[PDB]
Amino acid sequence: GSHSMRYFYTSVSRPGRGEPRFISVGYVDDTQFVRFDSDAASPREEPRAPWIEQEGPEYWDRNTQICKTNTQTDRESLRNLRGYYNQSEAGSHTLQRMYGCDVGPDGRLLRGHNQFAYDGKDYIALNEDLSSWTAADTAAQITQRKWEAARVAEQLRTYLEGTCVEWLRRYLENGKETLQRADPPKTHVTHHPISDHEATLRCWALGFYPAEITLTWQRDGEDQTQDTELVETRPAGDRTFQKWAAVVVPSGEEQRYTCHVQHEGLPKPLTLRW
Amino acid sequence: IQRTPKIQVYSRHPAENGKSNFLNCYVSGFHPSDIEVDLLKNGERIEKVEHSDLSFSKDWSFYLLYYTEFTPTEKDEYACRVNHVTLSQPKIVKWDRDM
Amino acid sequence: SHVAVENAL
Repeated sequence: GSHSMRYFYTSVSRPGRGEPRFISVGYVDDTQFVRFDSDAASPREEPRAPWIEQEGPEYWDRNTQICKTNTQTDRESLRNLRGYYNQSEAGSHTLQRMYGCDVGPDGRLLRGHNQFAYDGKDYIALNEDLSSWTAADTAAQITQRKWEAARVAEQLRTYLEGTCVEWLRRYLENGKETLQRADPPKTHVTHHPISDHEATLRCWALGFYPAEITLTWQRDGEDQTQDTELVETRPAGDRTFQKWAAVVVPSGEEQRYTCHVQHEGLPKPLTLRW
Repeated sequence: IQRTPKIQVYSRHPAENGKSNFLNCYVSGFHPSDIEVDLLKNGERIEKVEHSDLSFSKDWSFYLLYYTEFTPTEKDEYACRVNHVTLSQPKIVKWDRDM
Repeated sequence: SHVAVENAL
């Protein structure tokens, strides 16, 4: 019901210090499962989740070879891009790619993705129809014409609709014990006196998966979107996530405040109070 | 076209003095990817600090988790020291068990 | 698994 697989490629040039470094990581939903680093002594795609370890030698060989080829191709791309933008050889530049599939509850492709960024900016992206491109500038229009000639869109559509979804569903089955078992947040509210006028109420959500979550404070039933401090969702380091929301209240009015937590692992939305 | 890193320092589990744990420094929203991150105990650099594999968000900004195993106490001060091209000087973020 | 298609920009 709305699962995804994503690969994230990053190449960074280092003029005068050898060839660009290529890094790849792969995710199923919010779980990283593979990595690759071209700087490694004998670069191999490596497992990063328990459920992928079972794949055989041929799986690792094939993906390692693709990663090694991509390393070289990215070096070609960086050189080409440098030329498109009339840039010198002295600067470090970055090429990023993300691609993958979202699968629906019926097991079919819901949406395919394939996009690139140069130096942190949108460069070119495969449209939702998986048959046309969106080029960000005149440089990216050169790339588009090369990729139209090479019928890249057609090849990517094939992967996204077939291979990509097939592997995602395989991973989902093999790792279903962890991937298809949402872990609801452990929640609690803390109270921190600032002075005699007021104090901070902080609502915690810990050890949840997946990352998607909603934390809000309410006074008498009205949201405090304007006076709520809401930190970015962060990794716990064990494959679960954390988040908190805080609000400043006048001493004696803590009563009027309730914290509301929504997460797919929860049977029902929680409302906490101090 | 460069983006300065957001920084969060925190523990994997709620802090219990004398209870063993993990200190986290989460850097995100930065570009380019070159970044240096150190975890500090009472001002001194901690060796044996591991980090996640480089990845990025929807807006292309990078994120990384630096972490190490540690045992908190009432007096020991912890912090994260981050250096990036967008920083004229290293930025230090102190650990606050309530955040 | 990674896409086996390869095209320089």
